[PDB]
Amino acid sequence: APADRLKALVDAAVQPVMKANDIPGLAVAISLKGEPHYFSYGLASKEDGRRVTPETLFEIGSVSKTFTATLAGYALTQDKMRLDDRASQHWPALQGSRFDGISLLDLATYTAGGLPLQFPDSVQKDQAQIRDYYRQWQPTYAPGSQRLYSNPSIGLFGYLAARSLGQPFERLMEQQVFPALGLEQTHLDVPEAALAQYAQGYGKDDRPLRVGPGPLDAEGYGVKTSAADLLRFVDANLHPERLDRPWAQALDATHRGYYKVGDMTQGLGWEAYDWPISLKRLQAGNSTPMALQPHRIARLPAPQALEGQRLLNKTGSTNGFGAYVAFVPGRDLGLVILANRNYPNAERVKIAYAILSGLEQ
Ligand SMILES: *C(=O)[C@@H]1[C@H](NS(=O)(=O)O)CCN1C(=O)NCCCCNC
Ligand SMILES: [Cl-]
Repeated sequence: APADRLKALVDAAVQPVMKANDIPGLAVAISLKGEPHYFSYGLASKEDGRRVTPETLFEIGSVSKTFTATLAGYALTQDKMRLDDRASQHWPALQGSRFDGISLLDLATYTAGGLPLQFPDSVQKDQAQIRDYYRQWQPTYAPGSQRLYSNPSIGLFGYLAARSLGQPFERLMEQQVFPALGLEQTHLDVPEAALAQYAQGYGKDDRPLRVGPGPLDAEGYGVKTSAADLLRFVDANLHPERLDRPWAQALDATHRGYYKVGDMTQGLGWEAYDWPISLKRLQAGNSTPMALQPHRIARLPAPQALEGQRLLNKTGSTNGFGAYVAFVPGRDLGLVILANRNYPNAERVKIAYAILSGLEQ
């Protein structure tokens, strides 16, 4: 009954959403009562007929930011930076710029004062161009006042964390962060030998899409991983105490909230909600206006532990893929939904909510 019921529940949540959104391939991984469960649907590639499995690599887009936050948590952990450091403390090129007056915390939580969703098209993946972009940028409003969701914001936070550790961001992730977390199917740059696992992405008229190079791509949206590895990361988040202390502390640093916007409390990478909450509210928290419009923040008097009866989550996309991760610390419950189409966030949340609701029931 239990195995049959869980399959029944996940199939029921997933299958209509896949059909309705014309999703070629979708992987689910659920952590429940200390055990992983995988459900794989459809095709990693429509053209070669490769099936989705729990080891298929998907682009997770902005979910990468939770890994970036973990690296930053490590640098914090290790007293190499503080959240109240000025950005320009960690990059001489920024001294004399507006980043003299913006904190690492502002950058991590999108309150630096109007850094946009993405780098402009004119900024290529080039150290000098990135440097020059930040040097010339001016806040639209006072740092610390408004949240505007931004790749250049948290991207810079990740880059500066790497600088504080004295190594390239990409090298730190490959050589330190991924091994510490036990992740052998998680990549910024997929090895040639593992490319057979890399799903095709699909956009309009099913054109094939895989993510290309962009400025601060590793920090903002660089990770390709499997449902099995992403669930391993969720399990590390559910039980940081199971990791060696330096990494336990790094993960804990991503479970601290600094302010609220509506129903959402903003942490490093993770965004949190009270749990239970209605599906419509959780969808609103992950809606297009949240990503695209500035919102005045409600600052907390002290950082808040994002634990107990809460749902922590992150959406992420690339042109060809759509990812969603959600976990409930107080229930030892986590889930990962990875697809090779960029389909609406509301639909991702709908699948997850149906699974979580069914598990409670
Ligand atoms: C991350 O996935 C961000 C946005 N995150 S979300 O929470 O709003 O879903 C969605 C699109 N994002 C992203 O990184 N896109 C990748 C394309 C990079 C293009 N920059 C030139
Ligand atoms: Cl960007």
